[PDB]
Amino acid sequence: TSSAKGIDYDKLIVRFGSSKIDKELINRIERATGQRPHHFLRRGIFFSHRDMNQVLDAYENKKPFYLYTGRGPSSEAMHVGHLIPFIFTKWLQDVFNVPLVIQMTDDEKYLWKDLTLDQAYSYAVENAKDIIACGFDINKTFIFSDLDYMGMSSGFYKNVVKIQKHVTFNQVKGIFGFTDSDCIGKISFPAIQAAPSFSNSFPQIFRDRTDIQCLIPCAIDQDPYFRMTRDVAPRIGYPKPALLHSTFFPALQGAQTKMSASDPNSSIFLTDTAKQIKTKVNKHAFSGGRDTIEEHRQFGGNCDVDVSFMYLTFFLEDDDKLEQIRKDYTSGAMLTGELKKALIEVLQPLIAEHQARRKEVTDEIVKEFMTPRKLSFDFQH
Amino acid sequence: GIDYDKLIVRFGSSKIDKELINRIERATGQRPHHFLRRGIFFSHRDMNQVLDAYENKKPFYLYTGRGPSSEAMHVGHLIPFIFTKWLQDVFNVPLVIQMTDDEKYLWKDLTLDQAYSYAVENAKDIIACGFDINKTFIFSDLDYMGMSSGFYKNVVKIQKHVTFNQVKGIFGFTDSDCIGKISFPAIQAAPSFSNSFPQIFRDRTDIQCLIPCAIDQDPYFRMTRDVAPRIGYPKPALLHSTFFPALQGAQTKMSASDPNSSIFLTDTAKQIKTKVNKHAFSGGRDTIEEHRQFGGNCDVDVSFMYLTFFLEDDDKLEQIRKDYTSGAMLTGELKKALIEVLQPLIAEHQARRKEVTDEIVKEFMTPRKLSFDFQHHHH
Ligand SMILES: N[C@@H](Cc1c[nH]c2ccccc12)C(=O)O
Ligand SMILES: N[C@@H](Cc1c[nH]c2ccccc12)C(=O)O
Repeated sequence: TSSAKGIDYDKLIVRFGSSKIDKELINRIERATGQRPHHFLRRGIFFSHRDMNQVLDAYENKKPFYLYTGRGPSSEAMHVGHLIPFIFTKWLQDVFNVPLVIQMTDDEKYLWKDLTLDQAYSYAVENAKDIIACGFDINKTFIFSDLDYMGMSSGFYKNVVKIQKHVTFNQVKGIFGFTDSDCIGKISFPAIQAAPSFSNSFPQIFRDRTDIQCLIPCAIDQDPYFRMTRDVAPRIGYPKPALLHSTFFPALQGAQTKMSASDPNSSIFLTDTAKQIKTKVNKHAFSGGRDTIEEHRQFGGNCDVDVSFMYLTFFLEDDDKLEQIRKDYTSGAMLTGELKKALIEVLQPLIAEHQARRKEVTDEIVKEFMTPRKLSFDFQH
Repeated sequence: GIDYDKLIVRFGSSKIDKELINRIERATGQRPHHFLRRGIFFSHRDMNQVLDAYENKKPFYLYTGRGPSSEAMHVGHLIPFIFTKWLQDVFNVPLVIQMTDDEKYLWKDLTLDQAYSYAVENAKDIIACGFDINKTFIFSDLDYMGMSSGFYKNVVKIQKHVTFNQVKGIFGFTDSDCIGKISFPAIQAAPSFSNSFPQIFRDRTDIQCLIPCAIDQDPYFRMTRDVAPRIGYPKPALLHSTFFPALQGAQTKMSASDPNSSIFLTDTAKQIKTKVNKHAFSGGRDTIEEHRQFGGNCDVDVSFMYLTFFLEDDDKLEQIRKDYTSGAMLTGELKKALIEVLQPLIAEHQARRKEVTDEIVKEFMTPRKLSFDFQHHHH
């Protein structure tokens, strides 16, 4: 919350009622897939879950399940922090090889921000290109805009209504903190976000089928929506969706805040130039190192609060190379200046690569991803 | 019953006077409908705008709806539809009829399927009133919301401009109601704007809307009129109807959940006769002597009120009003008259409802272009 080393996610798990992703669960995931678990799991980035056990049972018993995650398109400007969940979702889809549903809440943002319907919709379609740039299989993923899809689904709105009937205003005032002063749109929005947790909201993909297990990978701050969804699921004859939580991507200023596009000073946008990335890291990445280089060589740095090192934790694939850096920074063998330099050498190509991928997705490609249709996945209807 | 003059002032609407009725006559070339001549449709909002438009040859459309609470519809439910069908013929305009299955699902102990099915059934009776299938689109919220490129978009726009406080004070909602109810008002509001029916008005957003309804639906539209400007749409005009009397009296409340509360559209010749005689509150005197001397009271006699809604011939209605008030006519003879009017009415409606085939209902509920052409150009 205010700790320089970030939030206490063990306390968070507790006051959230979720369960920790332990060694046991990570080994099971490895066993079930025969693949080495993604570094987000190995390193505690995706630290919490809800019913991942069930998802695994289903997967091992050849039962089907699908992925569902989303994005609030509040702007054309996305940052590196926004990529975490998507990066992991793309891994989950390749590893388990299941269909994916990605909700673009353009209506949410229209409701909450000073935006035009076309703006909101435009940001959804633009952000979709960035999501497509993460590598999702065009034949296994449906990226939809709430504004468009609501009007071209024989089952989506039906579920929204079912959910709306089972969630009182008091409940959402408690869960999300709404007040008598908010517009009725905001008050009923949670149902829109919950609805995609149920397979029959996507007839063109699951056609009336209502049992497919849903797995929702998302940043921990989205949990309240699905904590609510899980309570209503049984009440309306549907299965509870499973969750896989991720920690907040640290703001440049320090781990006590998540990177927020609101404050561009804390973000590294996917549209920043190599130069801008370098100067943002060098000038703004909070350092766990010592004040003078002499003191650094003598006492060493503190990785637990160093933002530059935390970023490496998310983007440096190689486990061994990261460890050297950790040890060398801690022993003072590596100066924060060199740590910084190392991070910049990881992000510049990360972001430049992403821009290259994004430039590749043409109007025709986006349109297809956003067209409801069968996802070359056969279900025992 | 209720003093509708004090209602007009409270609600801040306008009384339908003779000028307005004469104007409607001139604009339509028809004799104004008896509901109009007899004050059944007594209040309005902007009806003059609608007339200015029609006179200047601009277009306008009709919007009304039905809450499918049950498969059981009674004579009082037809009032706004009988009138609306008249307005459609007389002005010759496209009509949109909203079946709020979602509202009933939210408010009642029903399943989505039931609410929906009730909407389809009720739609049969609505079609039985004789609406032109080339000029009217009847839709289920549950279905249309899911296949319209403009309906949901308008709901969201409306939802952004109405706070919980607002609907709390208007509909009396509480922190305890479900979130579906808190936002439903926006759904009843949406069809007030033409671009909610892109298929029928070719994406026009400036088409004048006329909403004929029972005075108790006004709140939904006072709200709608309030937001219309805030989202660049013209506000809808209204024509209010009085409450239909409950058999037990113009004081008590009626319901589809009370077979003797009114005369249901499925009743037999015998049941109609039985109901009127046994349950129609009488404005007659306690004894025949008092009746002959001081006469009956038509202002509290439910049977007479009924005749006011269904007896077409003005002169005969007056002869009965006169004879009952003079005591010349006993309440038993009055009852007799009402029954001769109601039996053929329900009988005929039941006959036309049987002519409503599943494909007819489907065509009516199928979003499509109606037999009207609207142009919209922009480069
Ligand atoms: N509401 C989230 C986006 C979202 C919608 N559905 C989701 C499911 C999983 C994760 C995120 C989402 C936001 O504002 O960012
Ligand atoms: N809500 C009204 C039905 C309705 C919906 N839209 C309307 C428009 C005009 C008049 C009535 C309606 C009811 O419960 O009966």
